[PDB]
Amino acid sequence: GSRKIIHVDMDCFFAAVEMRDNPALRDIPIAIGGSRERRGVISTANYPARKFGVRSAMPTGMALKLCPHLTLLPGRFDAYKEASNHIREIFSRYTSRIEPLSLDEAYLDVTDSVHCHGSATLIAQEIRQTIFNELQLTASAGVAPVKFLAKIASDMNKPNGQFVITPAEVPAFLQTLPLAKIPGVGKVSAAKLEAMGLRTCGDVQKCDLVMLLKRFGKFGRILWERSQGIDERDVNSERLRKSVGVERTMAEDIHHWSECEAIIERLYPELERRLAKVKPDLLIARQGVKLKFDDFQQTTQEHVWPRLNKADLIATARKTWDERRGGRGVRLVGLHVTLLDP
DNA sequence: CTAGGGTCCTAGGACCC
DNA sequence: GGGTCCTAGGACCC
Ligand SMILES: Cc1cn([C@H]2C[C@H](O)[C@@H](COP(=O)(O)OP(=O)(O)NP(=O)(O)O)O2)c(=O)[nH]c1=O
Ligand SMILES: [Mg+2]
Ligand SMILES: [Mg+2]
Repeated sequence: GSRKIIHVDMDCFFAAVEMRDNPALRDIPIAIGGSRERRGVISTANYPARKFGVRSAMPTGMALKLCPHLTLLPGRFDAYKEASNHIREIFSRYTSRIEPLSLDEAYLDVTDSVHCHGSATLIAQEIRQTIFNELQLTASAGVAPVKFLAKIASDMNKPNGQFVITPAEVPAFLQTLPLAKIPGVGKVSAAKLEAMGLRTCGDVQKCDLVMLLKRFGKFGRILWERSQGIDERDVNSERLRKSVGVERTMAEDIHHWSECEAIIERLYPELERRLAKVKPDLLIARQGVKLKFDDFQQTTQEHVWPRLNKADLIATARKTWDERRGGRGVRLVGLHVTLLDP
């Protein structure tokens, strides 16, 4: 009853696209990210930049201190999206069981594929090659009997590599695996687990399910399952986007509502333009706003509303501004929309 | 010195029976 | 007394 799941993952996806499109960035540390003055962070970076410690989600200010010759690129999301469409169409040549997770990665369920004599190892390789031959970018891949093990495996031979985990290899692979490597166990959860003596899946295997359920809820059940290789989630392939949001972080904290409203006026056309791509009639389920203050607390207020409407967003923003801001500076304003169900 | 695009889970009160 | 919706917040992913 064992299935074959491939996880494909582009190498330094945005950076790799920028070097293809301008070879001059090939051997210099580059990074896609807002400038220091724009208070931005690194989206991604190439390997000459991560040699210096540059990571995704790092404040640009901290990147430039580690890597003073970093080259900041603004990013060209149409170029990234075109490559994403291309790779996904490459996936289609092999199976329709494709669940994309972002521009640059997808799960594939190749169980009932008889490409490459049903070898998932050689299907994964034949996709990386091909991506290489047709897009001049590289991908890493992971092959395992379940989703999360396949995702972990795609980082172990990154860049331009892959890694296979057979069911017979699963128990030994699990035994020393830090919990934080499990997709969905982040920093906060890992630090709680660590603080009661749980670091690896082998640790959680010595744990009672009931206790984990009491301490963590459904997350505790997830944690006990994954700790044993149990991950029965199917590769979906028909997930649909449920929301679209637009938010902006100013270079300077705003302190006056005239500043906020002017920002909303620039945000709204963008949100409308993007909603129309997926809902021409702008018919929606809910709309709302987001403010992030200078103490980094953030708040949203949204409500049932039937159609993208600028004035109600301005209205509810003004309300949020007055009712919850306490004279703090505001670093970010965002608009939001929850899409209708079908 | 802390982005912007998202997803999913939780939790109290409203509302319903 | 038990479901289901509404909203806010937050952990987490890319
Ligand atoms: C994690 C992350 C990613 N991104 C963008 C930029 C990345 O190029 C793209 C793919 O995300 P990955 O996690 O796959 O990292 P990567 O750049 O492709 N490097 P890697 O996959 O080789 O580790 O998605 C961001 O903008 N912010 C992020 O935090
Ligand atoms: Mg990647
Ligand atoms: Mg990825």
